[PDB]
Amino acid sequence: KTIIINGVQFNTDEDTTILKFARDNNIDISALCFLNNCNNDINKCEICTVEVEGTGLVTACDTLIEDGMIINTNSDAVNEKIKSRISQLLDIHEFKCGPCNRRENCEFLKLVIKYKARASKPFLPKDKTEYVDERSKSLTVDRTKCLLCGRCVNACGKNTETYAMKFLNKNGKTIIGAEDEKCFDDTNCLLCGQCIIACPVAALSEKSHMDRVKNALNAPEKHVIVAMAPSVRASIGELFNMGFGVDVTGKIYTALRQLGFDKIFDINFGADMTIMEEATELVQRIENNGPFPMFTSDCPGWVRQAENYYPELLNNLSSAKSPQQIFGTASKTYYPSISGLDPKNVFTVTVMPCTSKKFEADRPQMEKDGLRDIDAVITTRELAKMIKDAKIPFAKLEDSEADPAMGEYSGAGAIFGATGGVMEAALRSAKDFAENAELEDIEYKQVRGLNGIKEAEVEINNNKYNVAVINGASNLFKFMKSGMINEKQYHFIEVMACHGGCVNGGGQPHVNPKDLEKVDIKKVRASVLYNQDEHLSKRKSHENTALVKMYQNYFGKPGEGRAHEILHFKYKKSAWSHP
Ligand code: 402
Ligand code: SF4
Ligand code: SF4
Ligand code: SF4
Ligand code: SF4
Ligand code: FES
Ligand SMILES: [Mg+2]
Ligand SMILES: [Mg+2]
Repeated sequence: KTIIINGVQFNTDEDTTILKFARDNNIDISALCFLNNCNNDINKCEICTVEVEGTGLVTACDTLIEDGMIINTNSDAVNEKIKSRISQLLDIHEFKCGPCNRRENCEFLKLVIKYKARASKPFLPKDKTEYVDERSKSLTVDRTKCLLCGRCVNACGKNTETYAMKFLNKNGKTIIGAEDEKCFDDTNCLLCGQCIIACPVAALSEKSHMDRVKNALNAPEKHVIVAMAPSVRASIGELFNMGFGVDVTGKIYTALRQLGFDKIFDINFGADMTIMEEATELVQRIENNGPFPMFTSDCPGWVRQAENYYPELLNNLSSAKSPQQIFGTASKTYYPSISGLDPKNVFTVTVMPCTSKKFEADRPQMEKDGLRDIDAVITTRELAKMIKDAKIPFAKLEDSEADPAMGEYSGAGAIFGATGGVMEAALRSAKDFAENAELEDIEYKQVRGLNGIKEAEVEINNNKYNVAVINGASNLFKFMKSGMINEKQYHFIEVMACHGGCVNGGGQPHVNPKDLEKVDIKKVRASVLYNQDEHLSKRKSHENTALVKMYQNYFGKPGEGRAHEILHFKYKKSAWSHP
């Protein structure tokens, strides 16, 4: 097939779209609603408009190339069509970039600038109350910014297959939202925030916890603890023009101190706690010959998936709390016992690449004696803004260290952020626990990587066991519906709602679509974590010295006693009822 684009002749064999073909040959074509290899098929944005001689204006993003095509991507007719579309989008868009949360990295703004489009009449609604939905504990919607591009709808379908994000007909007009315009929390929604990640504007955002955090630091009698997730140190640098795959761990500790936090800890410590409890439980089940399989319980998106679609699996979940909640429980119990602080005055803040983490934190029973495990959860994005609002020169900061007591971590805890991380981490301890040995070879590369469903046979104390890593919520549905769960007897299964693991969470920095093709964001972010694991001296959660002292002096033996009493959490299926 022979193609000519802007006068340049091409003789290729590729079967693909005009748009794909163009980008592969450094030919510029704008796009808006095209993402994840799909566009808005019932309301095409037409930003990708090109002209095919002998046919007219077409959409490049979903039109295949064809021998004999003469294509003009930059004619006046093309640009005025594109300009017209952007102008009409402006007609329903509160174009006030000043206090906007996507103002530094908005796709729509870049399009408005590129084509110099203006609205026929600006959209300045008086009362945004009717446009804003902040009911949810994890997500919020601002429909003054919504372009109706359907990227959230498509991403939810592709990433989770729940189709929790829908087009709705509100009073005769089209919006996006949850089923019957309910609060997402009350629907089958996983609160994974993959919809936010797909959004080209500030229409979708996390539920802000920043006021919680600010009030706590300004409150005289509050002792504010902060602890970031594995993934944060591997990605927050992106929002400070530092590039991708940059370890900024030390800079973060410094930034957090300058922000005024009273204690600097780390969720990787909690991750090591989770392994202590979860490896112990697995070994218990190995020698009780069940119940099998045990599922991980550290992903609140997956927890909600189970609660909403597979409640019969709830009893198979590990009782161990997530690194966030298990750290939190210790922060109100253990940490006062070694600091002299009144438990009531402790305010525990986590930094997460996750929106679902907010819902997990505000679960009614995630507390004891009136004290929440976790009082506030801010996303990676929220922390970035916080650092910028404080005008802290992040890229120029010098490295500091976390406070040891609940800040030290092993290599096992560090790789939690990647898909298969919990699996590898857990196996390192469980094998040592069951074999009563200090084992040399601890790398389980078979459970790593971006394959959606990953399996492996492991041999623990002279017995072969089957494990599986489920990489993404859509892949959970696949694994269960396809009957893969019954093809063999699995013993330990990891499930992460976000493909790639937490490094690809809904609270992570947005990445521009062109950069997404440019850089494998899931593997590059996770590489930071694995590199830490490789160069840490302690690579097993039970070799965490600060953790070992904690169990020795306070909790005792994991899996039983006081440790099982307050560090665990069990999910309950609803009893049978009609109707
Ligand atoms: N809690 C917890 Fe986890 C840990 O440690 C984070 O903390 Fe994750 C990350 N990064 C997130 O958010 S959650 C599911 N387990 C994998 S990693
Ligand atoms: S969504 Fe983008 S274009 Fe709209 S106000 Fe925010 S930054 Fe500006
Ligand atoms: S939070 Fe996740 S499950 Fe809910 S609508 Fe968004 S993408 Fe779908
Ligand atoms: S919420 Fe964002 S991604 Fe979804 S339709 Fe509106 S602008 Fe597009
Ligand atoms: S994979 Fe990580 S970021 Fe995504 S929903 Fe689960 S815990 Fe949250
Ligand atoms: S990007 Fe092609 S129609 Fe939207
Ligand atoms: Mg399509
Ligand atoms: Mg304070």
